[PDB]
Amino acid sequence: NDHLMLARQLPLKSVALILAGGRGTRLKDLTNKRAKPAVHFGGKFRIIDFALSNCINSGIRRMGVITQYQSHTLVQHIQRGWSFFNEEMNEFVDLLPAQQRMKGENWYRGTADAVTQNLDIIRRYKAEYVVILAGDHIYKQDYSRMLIDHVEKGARCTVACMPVPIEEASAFGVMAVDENDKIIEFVEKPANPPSMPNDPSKSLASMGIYVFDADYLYELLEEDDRDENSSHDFGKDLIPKITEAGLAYAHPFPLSCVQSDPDAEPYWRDVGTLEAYWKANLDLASVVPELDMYDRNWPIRTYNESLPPAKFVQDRSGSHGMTLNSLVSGGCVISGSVVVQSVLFSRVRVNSFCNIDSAVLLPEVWVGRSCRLRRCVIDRACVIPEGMVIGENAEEDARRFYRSEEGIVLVTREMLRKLGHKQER
Amino acid sequence: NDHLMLARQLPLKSVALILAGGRGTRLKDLTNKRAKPAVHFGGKFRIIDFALSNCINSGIRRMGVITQYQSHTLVQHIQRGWSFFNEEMNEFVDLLPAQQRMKGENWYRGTADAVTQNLDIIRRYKAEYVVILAGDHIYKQDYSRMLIDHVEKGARCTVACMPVPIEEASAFGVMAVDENDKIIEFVEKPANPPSMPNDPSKSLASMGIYVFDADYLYELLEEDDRDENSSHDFGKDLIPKITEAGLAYAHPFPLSCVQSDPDAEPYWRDVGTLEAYWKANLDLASVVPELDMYDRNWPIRTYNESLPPAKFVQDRSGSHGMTLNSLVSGGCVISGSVVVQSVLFSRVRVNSFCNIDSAVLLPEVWVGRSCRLRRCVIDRACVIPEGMVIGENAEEDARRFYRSEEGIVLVTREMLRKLGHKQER
Amino acid sequence: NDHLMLARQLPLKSVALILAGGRGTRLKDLTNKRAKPAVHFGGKFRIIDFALSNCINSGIRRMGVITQYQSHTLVQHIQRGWSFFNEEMNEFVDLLPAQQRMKGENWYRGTADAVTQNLDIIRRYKAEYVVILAGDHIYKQDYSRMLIDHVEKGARCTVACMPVPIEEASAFGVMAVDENDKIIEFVEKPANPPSMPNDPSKSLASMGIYVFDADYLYELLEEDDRDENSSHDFGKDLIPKITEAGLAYAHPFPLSCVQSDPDAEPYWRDVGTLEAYWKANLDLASVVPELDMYDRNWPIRTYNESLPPAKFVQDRSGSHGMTLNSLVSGGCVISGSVVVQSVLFSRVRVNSFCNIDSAVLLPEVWVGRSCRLRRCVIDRACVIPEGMVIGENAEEDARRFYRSEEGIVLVTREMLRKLGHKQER
Amino acid sequence: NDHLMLARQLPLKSVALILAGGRGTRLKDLTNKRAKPAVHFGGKFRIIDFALSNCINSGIRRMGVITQYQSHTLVQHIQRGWSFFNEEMNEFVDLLPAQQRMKGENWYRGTADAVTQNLDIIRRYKAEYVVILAGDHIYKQDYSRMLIDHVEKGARCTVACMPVPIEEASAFGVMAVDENDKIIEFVEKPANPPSMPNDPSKSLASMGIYVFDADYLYELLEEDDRDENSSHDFGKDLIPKITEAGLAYAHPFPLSCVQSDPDAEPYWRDVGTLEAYWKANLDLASVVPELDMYDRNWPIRTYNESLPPAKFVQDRSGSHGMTLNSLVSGGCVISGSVVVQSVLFSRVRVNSFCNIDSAVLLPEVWVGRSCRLRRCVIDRACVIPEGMVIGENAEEDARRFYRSEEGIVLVTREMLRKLGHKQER
Ligand SMILES: Nc1ncnc2c1ncn2[C@@H]1O[C@H](COP(=O)(O)O)[C@@H](O)[C@H]1O
Ligand SMILES: Nc1ncnc2c1ncn2[C@@H]1O[C@H](COP(=O)(O)O)[C@@H](O)[C@H]1O
Ligand SMILES: Nc1ncnc2c1ncn2[C@@H]1O[C@H](COP(=O)(O)O)[C@@H](O)[C@H]1O
Ligand SMILES: Nc1ncnc2c1ncn2[C@@H]1O[C@H](COP(=O)(O)O)[C@@H](O)[C@H]1O
Repeated sequence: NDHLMLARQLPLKSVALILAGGRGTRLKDLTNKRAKPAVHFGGKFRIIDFALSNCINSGIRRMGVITQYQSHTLVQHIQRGWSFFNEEMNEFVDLLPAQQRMKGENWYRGTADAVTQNLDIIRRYKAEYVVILAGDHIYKQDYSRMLIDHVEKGARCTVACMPVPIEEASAFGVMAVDENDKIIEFVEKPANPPSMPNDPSKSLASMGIYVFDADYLYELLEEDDRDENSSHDFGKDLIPKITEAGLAYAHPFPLSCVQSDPDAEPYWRDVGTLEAYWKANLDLASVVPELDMYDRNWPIRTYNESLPPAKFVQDRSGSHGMTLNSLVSGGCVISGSVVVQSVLFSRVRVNSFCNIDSAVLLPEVWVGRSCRLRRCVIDRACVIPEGMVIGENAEEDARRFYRSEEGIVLVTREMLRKLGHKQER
Repeated sequence: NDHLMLARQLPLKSVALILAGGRGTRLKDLTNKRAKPAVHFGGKFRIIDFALSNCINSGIRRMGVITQYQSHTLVQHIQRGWSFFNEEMNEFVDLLPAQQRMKGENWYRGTADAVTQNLDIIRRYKAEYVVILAGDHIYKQDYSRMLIDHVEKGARCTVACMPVPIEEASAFGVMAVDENDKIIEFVEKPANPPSMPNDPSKSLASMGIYVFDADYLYELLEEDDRDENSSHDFGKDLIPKITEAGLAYAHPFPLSCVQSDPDAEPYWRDVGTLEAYWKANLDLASVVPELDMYDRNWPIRTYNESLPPAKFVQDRSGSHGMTLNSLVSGGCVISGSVVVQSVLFSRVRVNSFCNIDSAVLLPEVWVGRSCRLRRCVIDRACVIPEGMVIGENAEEDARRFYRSEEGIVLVTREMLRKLGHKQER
Repeated sequence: NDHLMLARQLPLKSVALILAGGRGTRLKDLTNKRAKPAVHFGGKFRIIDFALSNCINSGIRRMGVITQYQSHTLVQHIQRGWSFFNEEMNEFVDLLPAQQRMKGENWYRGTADAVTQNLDIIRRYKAEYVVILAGDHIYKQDYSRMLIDHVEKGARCTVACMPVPIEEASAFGVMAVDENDKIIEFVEKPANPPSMPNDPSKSLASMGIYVFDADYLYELLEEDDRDENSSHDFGKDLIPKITEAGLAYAHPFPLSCVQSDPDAEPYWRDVGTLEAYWKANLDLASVVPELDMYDRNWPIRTYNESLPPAKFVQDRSGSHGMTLNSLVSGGCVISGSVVVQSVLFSRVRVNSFCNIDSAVLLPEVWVGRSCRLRRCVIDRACVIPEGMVIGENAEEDARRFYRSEEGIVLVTREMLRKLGHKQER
Repeated sequence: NDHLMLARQLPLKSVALILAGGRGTRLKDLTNKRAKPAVHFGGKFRIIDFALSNCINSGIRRMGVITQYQSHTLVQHIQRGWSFFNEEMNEFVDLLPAQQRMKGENWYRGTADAVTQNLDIIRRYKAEYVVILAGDHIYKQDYSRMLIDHVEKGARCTVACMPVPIEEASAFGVMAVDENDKIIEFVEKPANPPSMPNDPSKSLASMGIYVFDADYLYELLEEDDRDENSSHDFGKDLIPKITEAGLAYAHPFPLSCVQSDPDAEPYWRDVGTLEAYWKANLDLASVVPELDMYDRNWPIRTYNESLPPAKFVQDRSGSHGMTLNSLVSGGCVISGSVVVQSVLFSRVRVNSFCNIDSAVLLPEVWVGRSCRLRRCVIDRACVIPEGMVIGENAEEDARRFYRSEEGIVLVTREMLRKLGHKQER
């Protein structure tokens, strides 16, 4: 079903649904006061700016952001950086938190029980192709090249699949395909992830990116919402049901990936645990980042906050401040200290004589005089006191703060407030 | 404490808090799928555009909209018509729905238990004067003339009071004042509303508009949040506590009312029941409205939706359509029918041979051919079928639809869908 | 050169250039204080909302509006209704008025000498396909179906051509094509428009819509800007030069026309004279308009001004107001008068006892008591006095106001101010 | 005439008029392709963001920006950073370039002949107090404390005056006042600036900030526009005329100045010559700036451009980059070089082995490998080639580029393009 203009008409006949939804329990306390899509990233972004700017640059300007857990920061972010739309041009970012009445009802029992509470609003959009996006993930995808591959194949559901190492394939949806990219066997979060054919060390995993014939989705959820043994989830209940009827195809991600270096492999990081969050940000600080953010053909839209330039000033002794492979966003004030392999977000104040190495300083952090920081994640608005040392004694950082098994430290206000340090600057 | 520039500095040192909050159980099914602040009004407004445009024109550009019950329409309305702000100029409309975690917690136990869940966010605003607005009400108030009268008197709390007939004074907060506008006796929602001195037929009632010294509010809620017998409400728990310490003054509303005819009385309608909602809209349709909306010195900001002009066309027989004291907003298409004392909102389609009298047609209503409508409220998207008659047989309109004691009919999709009529045009 | 995704990539590689430019000397005094693209139309639109909303809905979000003559209203309109863009997403509406220095230089000698003054700014956009739009015209075109037909054919320039009656073909660019849609003979504004083959009563006319290979445009203007005998115009100088090299193809407009009734003919009105301006607006007032503006698949974006609903009130005698095939936009206040086949724009006040027939009342017009209006165009802010009669005595309307040869009257403030009538309400 | 609420009503009854207007011929080639109000400043600002954010924070939300010379950048900047207004709330930034018709007329003969061409538009605003702002100047003023001092005194015109050294008082309007702040003697740009009484080394100078009774301004310009010997300027023609009638008062700037350190003197820099432009930017780079831009009670609004964080990377040799009292805005990429006392604007790329000292690098500058820069101003988009040396040989920098008498160098593309260096990266 190939036509000259089909590539431009299908995004307009389409509607995206971001399951901002729940959290990552594996992100520890990075999330205790926010949703995982609203975790900061990149010096100025949040994670949901990746699953939203790919809808825009793919022509999909009708989005539906499903928010349940700690969404105040998320909703405020959509309000301030994603509310430039005009509903008359057939474009909008509708927020669909669970509707509360009688004071204790409607709380979204599953991933697919959140698209069923809102199934009277989504019909009104009159959409033929429903993209189902997990927006707690980081990528650069073109969903107007996955929609075609969906329309050429004559598919009803189209799961974006990409291979990953079998070691981490127990956290995603492993499938198995054929010569025509038809899903034969799908199993969600196995304990023994089956390998690919010819690639024993890797498994063909679902990314959480389903494209759906809308006439099939509505008839599949209402045919699923009445099920008493269902767990109400896309992976755990529906995609096996579609697969077992043979109506589920697989769309390889390398085809519909936007990357500035065609020789490279596609970039996917779901920032699962704490360690991959830290490792994902500092990749932007290296010399050749795996993720291009100086790209003008696929830009990422965010809250363009008004901040003054990054100021570097002399310390108390009149000396210089040295920097090496670091990002200093706007608002920062670094008073003559050494910053290495670091990422400083907005409004980070760093007083004199500090040493900062492989750190990520989320916004409004105040580092006090003579602090040493190594392999850490400093949370929002943390007021680090004077002479604090972090990342040199693992036995003394595990009983103060949180310390992952790989050596990454996390600092929060509650962790610092419990040691007596006042966090009200 | 009078200074030359005090009238301009206090709104900037101020923060408004709209308790969009719960519903009006007395509005019947007008509200079953929306909050009372999001009830439509005026052809193009919602009720919360009144409690928000008075903050803007009073200089208060920092608002806090507390939303709990059926807020999807409300939040979408704030997003599309109240998201032109820039957070750098010290201005914003923050939405503060209850934060949900663990799937069944944090549901706002009272009016004053919603400003206590959010008391870690409001401290961050660093506001000295907290205006506490009930935003389910209709008025034109200047809160930079109530803030001064609060600062001149040296008050800690300042309740906007206005007299109302003793008949309807059992639904508001009746107080009693002295020569210096100090509250002596406050009682919330009495069964026998005490009268005023010298005006036995009227009672001095609270409007739900408290101005607070912020250093006193925070210390009053935390001193109240620990109370086990409290009901967590401003009227029912706190304002008596302030009153009994003698720190509560009364600010007359006629002083800080914006009205284009100084000879008139101040305009306050809380659209309590169904009958006062209908009566309040048609007041705009009369020749001399009590509420001026063609006023340019105190304009009301709303979702400026892009709609085509109001089209009037000839009916099936080539005849004319007559109109008398009516409002026809944009999008409407009236095919040669008689419309009298009516208010038609956006996108109301009225086919031929209809007769419409003292009606209010909320948006996207479709009236079919040969319909007669008298003293009714047609809800959103109601698809009235052909030959329907409403408002001529009270015994036949009470057992089909809802009919108030005063004779006002209300029509909803669920009422029409239950009689077999398909509402999917 | 056909590829799966070519239909979506070419608008993003493209840049549109609207020649808002000069005026229509044939519009008489409708234009004396504005550019022809800023002439009002449709109850709420201006003409340049047609040549701009077709770029948006065609994916072309980089526009260049070239303005020279009386552009204050035009520029203010772009500012208030076309400034929702974010320059980071590769989208903008750049205004390119002639750059003034030394107080009397740089005044745009021709249509193609306005794209040559600005040829240092347009290179910076890095565009491969330059659409050249005359934006003083009314249509609904999809320029992402003309760009392909340009890329399939391997063309360098692609002129959108559509047939018109030979009677009015002396005002457009008549061409002649072959079996492959190659322009053979082009002549601009002939005195004897050549006819089509097989259609002696019609001529194949240029619409003023050129698509250009950018590498060819820049090399064609700089190769033309040095010409001393050139008149610096697209039609009169360049398109013959391209044609005579055989690099100019013709793109039929019926292919790339957006119309809701496929059985109909394409809609093109350049509102040439006064009579076609009046006739073009009232077409929207008829029962079946030739131009669909209740279309949601190709909406027109404009200045969504905040106006109250259209109010109809009783006259001084308590009587009704009748309407027949008319458009009443927002702000209007019609006090019980008869309005027929009319178009009332925003904020038109019509006092009692008026009779209005086949009129067009541009905004902020005040009609006084007992006025009769027939076949007229009332300009902006005209304060028609009491008892004025228009359109019943042609000999008495030609020596007061302007009256076309076909019987259309035009009323301006200067025409009314010269008869003594004060126009300062 | 003192009333409780007068401080808040007068800005709303007011209208500001920024004379963005002509250029500074003394800024040399900084301006050759832009107006002086659009000169960059501060890392991210332009100069007209100072004369506009003081209207906003002073409550004056109706501005009129008069633009004549090279306004493409200025108008584009107003469009993208000052077009968040809604005309219904009585707020706007109207652009008033001279209206062009017949191709060579209407070119604004003087400063006060630009408010007379536009005197039919300004009457429509219905403003009582017209602030007349020169917007090519840098300050932090509160015009709602100058308007009162104007209304208390019962003045007709109110000139903001502040003392400056008699050495530079030949470029401003020197006046002389009395005990009641009444102007006695005004003379514009004298050759021998008269001194103050008791301060022989300083002169009481006009800042170009006139507040006017609107009923007097309109009657003063029309009474001046007919004068054949007038030069059509506020200083040179009108203010002497008002002064000689005794209707002109003087408003001291230290009263209505917003400064975070009350012990300091008011900040006024008109960035007259090249040397004061350079000296004015680096003041922001010092440790204690004279101009506070980290102030939240009087923020400056600008084009909040979306730029990535400031990246510092290692040079070709793996080494560190050192910084000392510098501002690095967003977009910059500094590859391991030394930056001192500098100001880098957006998108400045600095390759390896550079040395940059007391420089100002306007946006999109590319510094090549092994460059030494000292006491310079690098203009927009300058592509400095490899091994260039600037600021070490004054005899070799005066015959290449422009070099002021005080030692400041200025680098432009035309200066670099004339030495053969290609500026097309
Ligand atoms: N300056 C601050 N100090 C303390 N908490 C903050 C600050 N800014 C934001 N927060 C809170 O930090 C939590 C996470 O917000 P965010 O980091 O924006 O996702 C929320 O509870 C915010 O209200
Ligand atoms: N065209 C429509 N048809 C049916 N329901 C609608 C329509 N538009 C809005 N609604 C719903 O009507 C309820 C009230 O919305 P509102 O009238 O906008 O407050 C909500 O549940 C909306 O989703
Ligand atoms: N209410 C009004 N009264 C008189 N002239 C106006 C009014 N509104 C706009 N204009 C002027 O009418 C001319 C045409 O403006 P427009 O009709 O908006 O293109 C311009 O000179 C405007 O400044
Ligand atoms: N990247 C660039 N390269 C060359 N010229 C530019 C660039 N950006 C802006 N300009 C021009 O530089 C002049 C000054 O612009 P601005 O610096 O923005 O005031 C104008 O003629 C602009 O069009």
